[PDB]
Amino acid sequence: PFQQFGRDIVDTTDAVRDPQTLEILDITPCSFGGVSVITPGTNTSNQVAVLYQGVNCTEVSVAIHADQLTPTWRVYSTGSNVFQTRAGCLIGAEYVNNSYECDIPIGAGICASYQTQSQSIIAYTMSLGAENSVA
Amino acid sequence: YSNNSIAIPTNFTISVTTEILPVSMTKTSVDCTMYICGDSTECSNLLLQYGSFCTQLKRALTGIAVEQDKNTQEVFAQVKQIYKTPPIKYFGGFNFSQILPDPSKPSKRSPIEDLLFNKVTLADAGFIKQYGDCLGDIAARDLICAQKFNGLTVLPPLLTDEMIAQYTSALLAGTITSGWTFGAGPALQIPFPMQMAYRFNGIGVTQNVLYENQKLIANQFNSAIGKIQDSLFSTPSALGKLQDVVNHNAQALNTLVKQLSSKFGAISSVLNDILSRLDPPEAEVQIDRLITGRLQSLQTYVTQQLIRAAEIRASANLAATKMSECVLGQSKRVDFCGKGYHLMSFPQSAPHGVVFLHVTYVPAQEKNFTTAPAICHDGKAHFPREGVFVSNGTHWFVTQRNFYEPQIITTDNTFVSGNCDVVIGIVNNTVYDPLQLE
Amino acid sequence: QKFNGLTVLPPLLTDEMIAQYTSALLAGTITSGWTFGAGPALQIPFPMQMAYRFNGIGVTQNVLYENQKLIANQFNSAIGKIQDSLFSTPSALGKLQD
Amino acid sequence: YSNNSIAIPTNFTISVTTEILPVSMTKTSVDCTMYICGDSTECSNLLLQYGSFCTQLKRALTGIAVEQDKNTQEVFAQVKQIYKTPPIKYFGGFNFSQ
Amino acid sequence: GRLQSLQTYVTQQLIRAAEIRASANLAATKMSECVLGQSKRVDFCGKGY
Ligand SMILES: *[C@@H]1O[C@H](CO)[C@@H](O[C@@H]2O[C@H](CO)[C@@H](O)[C@H](O)[C@@H]2O)[C@H](O)[C@H]1NC(C)=O
Ligand SMILES: *[C@@H]1O[C@H](CO)[C@@H](O[C@@H]2O[C@H](CO)[C@@H](O)[C@H](O)[C@@H]2O)[C@H](O)[C@H]1NC(C)=O
Ligand SMILES: *[C@@H]1O[C@H](CO)[C@@H](O[C@@H]2O[C@H](CO)[C@@H](O)[C@H](O)[C@@H]2O)[C@H](O)[C@H]1NC(C)=O
Ligand SMILES: *[C@@H]1O[C@H](CO)[C@@H](O[C@@H]2O[C@H](CO)[C@@H](O)[C@H](O)[C@@H]2O)[C@H](O)[C@H]1NC(C)=O
Ligand SMILES: *[C@@H]1O[C@H](CO)[C@@H](O[C@@H]2O[C@H](CO)[C@@H](O)[C@H](O)[C@@H]2O)[C@H](O)[C@H]1NC(C)=O
Ligand SMILES: *[C@@H]1O[C@H](CO)[C@@H](O[C@@H]2O[C@H](CO)[C@@H](O)[C@H](O)[C@@H]2O)[C@H](O)[C@H]1NC(C)=O
Repeated sequence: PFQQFGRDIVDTTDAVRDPQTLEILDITPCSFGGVSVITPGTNTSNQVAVLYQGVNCTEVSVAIHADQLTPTWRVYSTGSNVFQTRAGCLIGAEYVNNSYECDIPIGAGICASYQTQSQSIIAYTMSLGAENSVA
Repeated sequence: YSNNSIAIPTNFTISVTTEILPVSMTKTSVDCTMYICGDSTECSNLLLQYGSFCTQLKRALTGIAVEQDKNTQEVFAQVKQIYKTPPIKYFGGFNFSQILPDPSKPSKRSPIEDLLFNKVTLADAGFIKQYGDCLGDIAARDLICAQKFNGLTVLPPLLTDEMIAQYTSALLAGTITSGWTFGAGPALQIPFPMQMAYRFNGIGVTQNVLYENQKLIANQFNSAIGKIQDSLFSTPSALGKLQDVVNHNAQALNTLVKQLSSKFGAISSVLNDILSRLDPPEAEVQIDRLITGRLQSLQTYVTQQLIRAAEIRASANLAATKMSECVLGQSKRVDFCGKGYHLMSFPQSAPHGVVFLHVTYVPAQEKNFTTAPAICHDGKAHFPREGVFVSNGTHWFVTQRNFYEPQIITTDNTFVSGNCDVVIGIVNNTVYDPLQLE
Repeated sequence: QKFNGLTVLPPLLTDEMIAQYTSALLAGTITSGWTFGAGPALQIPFPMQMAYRFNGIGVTQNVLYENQKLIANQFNSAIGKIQDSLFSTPSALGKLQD
Repeated sequence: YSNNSIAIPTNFTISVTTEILPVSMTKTSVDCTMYICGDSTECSNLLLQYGSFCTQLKRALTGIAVEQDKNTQEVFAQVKQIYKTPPIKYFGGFNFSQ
Repeated sequence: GRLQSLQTYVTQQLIRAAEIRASANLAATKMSECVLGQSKRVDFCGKGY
């Protein structure tokens, strides 16, 4: 009953009690993360893929719908170019189940590369090598 | 020690040691503006007066992350071809299920690797997308949610835990199937008893000793593997290096967070209250003091991370060398791969590190009988081609340097070059030959 | 420095114990060759240990046993020259001094 | 260099060379309190306004000190047992008194 | 001023400690290789064989 504030180990405001209804509410960062632009050589093509690091990008999609994201630019999100990885989700690059060698490392065993479909950026799980069963 | 006394091990033991070596740490991508000025436009404008000052920090952190990825790649992706273990597992009676992957486990990791994973607790997972459950944490939010408030990100490693386990499994299958030939060229398969015989031959012990003791060697290896598994399970902390790395990174992040709450010699440590209770023209001094303090804290964190990254890169280079030498071969260098005469080493994936199972050949119960530098048969000095001139006590013998397998002194196992009057300690004895008898 | 709070802690291994460790290493390497570095210390007479080392570097044991006295004299002369060079040289320990 | 000419040494010399390597340095124990505010309660109070900085400094120095101790231990304490040279020092004509 | 000086000293001490740690690792490797055994690595432990 006497507690009004709320903190944690590193001395940051975590939860707050409602001063009007005597109820509790916890506080979370809004959408903090990091934008990394995946792109092939500009002499090859101009299409790019944007990776919003470390975010459940369904919330990124709803933020784009609300038009409240900090970056002014907006990549095309046609549904196919969304792939939720463990380092956020790639927007602008589709996912192919084929496994190739890494070209542009992303994280969590995902590498994007430019390939023919007629050119687009495709994300995939990296291939460690040609499997060779020893007799 | 004596003039003519030598001790030769009549027996031997196979001891498996464990080496803990960090290869990478958590990659961080701390942002300038979010940590320095919390969503304050004029504070960011004032920070812009410092020029490209925090771009150095961002570049350093990006280089650190790239260096961690390169360290992991160098340590684990030694072989560009993934080798799969044969469906059946009878390697001359040698247990390997403990170190080989277990297909029953969902992660396809060996029991040793799973014990190592469960014995290490990661403060910041990073590759979990913690957003979504940070607000549903019910209890007090952990370090991760608070870190996500002031410009702290933990990028996931390029190689997943399962991917590193797959690389380790490929290395293990290559080693136990093709010996060390897969570390130099094509994977030339060889039966495990033959590979063990050649590893024995590489440490100055003849090939026949393994085949004569094919059992009681596999049993010793299995017992050693089980003993080290139980030792790692019940030990207080045998993963001290990896635990220290994780704790250091997490606590450096914690100190970086805590430096925000410090006033840094100003009226307050909270930017919004400062700029609200004081008009910008007067509060600029407080803003500058806060910015200098926070920038100094970020500089200290970045420099500490750079030094720790240099140390981790040195450790990862050592781990890569250890892999390329002990794993893909048999290092003759002493104490590099375990204590004793090294035979093999088995990689085991660990959280932010690598684990080496150095299988070393160690001598055992020994007796000292007698030695002589040379044997004089007929006015000539005879020296052993391999080994020493041991003596039962009455009849001399030739035997291996590291195992007591006495042999009759013929003319083929010993070479003669001398005049019987130049060697200090030559002894009276008779040597036979398969030519004069017939 | 001490009065300004900038004190230095003494090492856990004192100089006497470090010298004892070096003496143990020397005794092991001169009475057991490399055996004490792998497992139990196996006694080996020093001429035979030198034969082991010669065979390791790739020359036969007879080249040692035929001129063991010459090798011992060369070893003694070399160690005496090492001591004399350490005496004469002012900055032979440049790395530690630096 | 010729097509069919090889040079082989008809003799040999045993030369011992000295190699010197630092193993550890002085373990410093700098403390913030005196060094920044020598006997000044107010100065210490304003030092607390800079956050957990001197805790980091003390931790780094303690890590350096234990690193020096572990460096010495790793370099020297490579043998569990302290071997002793035999009372009579005659190693086949070799001289180890130095 | 004193904080900047102390941070500079601690950073330089950390760099020197890393260098000394590398040298001590090299010394331990040399001990293990050419003291507890014979090192075939030429020009590693003394010039010559
Ligand atoms: C060498 O050492 C082995 C163990 O380190 C010995 O094996 C043992 O043999 C006993 C019987 O004597 C068994 O009861 C035991 O389970 C183990 O297998 C081995 O005998 C020994 N050999 C010699 C020649 O000493
Ligand atoms: C390799 O060693 C394994 C032990 O880690 C053996 O598995 C054992 O199987 C028995 C039942 O047969 C269990 O009771 C025991 O707990 C353990 O799981 C395995 O059989 C062995 N393989 C070979 C080929 O020897
Ligand atoms: C010298 O080395 C001999 C090895 O050929 C040992 O010979 C044995 O001697 C016993 C009698 O003690 C015989 O019964 C046996 O057949 C074998 O010939 C001999 O023991 C050994 N001498 C000593 C003193 O150990
Ligand atoms: C090894 O056996 C030789 C006999 O074949 C010994 O030679 C003898 O030498 C003595 C002089 O010392 C002569 O008087 C004798 O006729 C014989 O030639 C030789 O000494 C012996 N060596 C050892 C070390 O016992
Ligand atoms: C190999 O080199 C040795 C010294 O480097 C030579 O020893 C010398 O022997 C002479 C007497 O011949 C001594 O006067 C001198 O002090 C030194 O000890 C040795 O003779 C030589 N051998 C050959 C075959 O050249
Ligand atoms: C090993 O080498 C020592 C030299 O460092 C010898 O000591 C010498 O002893 C003589 C007296 O005999 C002194 O005059 C000289 O200054 C030096 O101290 C030592 O005798 C030698 N050992 C053997 C067994 O020869």
